[PDB]
Amino acid sequence: EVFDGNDIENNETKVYEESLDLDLERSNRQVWLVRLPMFLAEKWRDRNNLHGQELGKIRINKDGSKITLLLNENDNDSIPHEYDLELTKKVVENEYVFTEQNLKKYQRDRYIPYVKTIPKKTAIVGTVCHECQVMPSMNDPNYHKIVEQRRNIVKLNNKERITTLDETVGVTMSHTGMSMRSDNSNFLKVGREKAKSNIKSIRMPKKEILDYLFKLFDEYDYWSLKGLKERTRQPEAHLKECLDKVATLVKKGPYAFKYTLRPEYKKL
Amino acid sequence: LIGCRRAEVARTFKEIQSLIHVKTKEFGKTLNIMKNILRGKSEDGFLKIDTDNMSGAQNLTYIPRFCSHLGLPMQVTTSAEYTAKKCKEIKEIAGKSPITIAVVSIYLNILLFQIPITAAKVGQTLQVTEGTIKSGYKILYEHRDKLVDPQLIANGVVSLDNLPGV
Amino acid sequence: TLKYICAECSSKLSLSRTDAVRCKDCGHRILLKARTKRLVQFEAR
Ligand SMILES: [Zn+2]
Repeated sequence: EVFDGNDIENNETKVYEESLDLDLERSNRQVWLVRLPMFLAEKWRDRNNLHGQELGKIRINKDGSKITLLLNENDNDSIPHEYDLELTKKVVENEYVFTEQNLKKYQRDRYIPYVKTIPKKTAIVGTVCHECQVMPSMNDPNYHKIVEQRRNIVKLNNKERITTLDETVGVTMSHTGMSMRSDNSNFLKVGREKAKSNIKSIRMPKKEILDYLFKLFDEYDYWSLKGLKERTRQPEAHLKECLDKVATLVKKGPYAFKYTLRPEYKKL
Repeated sequence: LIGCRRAEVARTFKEIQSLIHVKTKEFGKTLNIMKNILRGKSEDGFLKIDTDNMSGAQNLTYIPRFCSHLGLPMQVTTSAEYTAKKCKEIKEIAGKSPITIAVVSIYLNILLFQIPITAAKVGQTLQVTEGTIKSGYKILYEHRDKLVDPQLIANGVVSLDNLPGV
Repeated sequence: TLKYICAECSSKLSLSRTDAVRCKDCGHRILLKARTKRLVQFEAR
């Protein structure tokens, strides 16, 4: 949504139904900034999932402020279901969560009334006080699965080797350079699509072509050779043999290299 | 094309047309003019014996390249060269283009050596029409005895009954 | 005319000047000239 800022015309009343001011009443919601491992962030950030379903329970034990995640069994069995939430920052300051939303575009002292502001509907969703990281519990039966997965992260290769052609070497050179095989592809066949067009123009007679030229000069005073020729479908020799008699070309003006009507006929 | 013919290494018109988008009629006119003025320069300057270097057919020089393109063994290539050499004696195909003569000799020896390549694959590789290759094989089936190398069927590497009939 | 031997087939071949230098049995384009028929004297010191 491209828009112009520094509007002293109060155009935002007419072009934006929603208010441009930041909504601030949700800023008191407590937000925990949680960092996730690869598997859990993969299964918790994809948009095809996350239909509002329950993903687990949080147990906060006041004896030592131990915060644990108790995931449900519906997702997987290889991943653990008990995670130790470590608080890397008990108190987090000056960290807020704000939203971005598209608007309703339908219905010294020196200043410049143009600053190129892109307005968006914004609101503080909440305030961040607890920075968290998720580590799986050591005693979980599926923790060794996570250790094996992290070892397999650096073990497997995502790149395959170069493919070596196993057939006879002359068969590979059947298509290369010296080849009977003409290109059946239609890629960049400019000559094929340009030589198929043929503009052929008969010698229809002098009085009719000059009447047609006068009608076209009544339509527009200045004409190019190509434009007039494609408008009348006449050969360039005959068209020139009429145009020099009935008109003239411009050599120096702003409309140069254009055939325009003679000034004897311009008044008519 | 003149340079290829001069070094006994001649390619065909379709090869150079595969490189250069050249119109065939004026290509032939240009080649004829260049041959005329080259013979004139040879007569005016140093004289060169042609000894079959400007030959129109040159069908013996197309067999190894086409056999390489089809990935054929060597003995199929030499048998095809012998066949195409003896195809000149046959008057029924003496007027055919050397490309088609080489292709039908190669296909005859492919069928002779039980090389598992169809006529459609040869036609796709070398752009001789499969009808043309089939007709050439049919018209060379009557002259099986002369075309096939005698010492090959003497040594038993190939036999004349391997060729399918028409 | 002159005797030649292919590089790996080791079959004796006779080549004239107009013949291309290839093996009739191998097609290997490296040929070795045959050893001379004349006797060669080596002083055994
Ligand atoms: Zn050899």
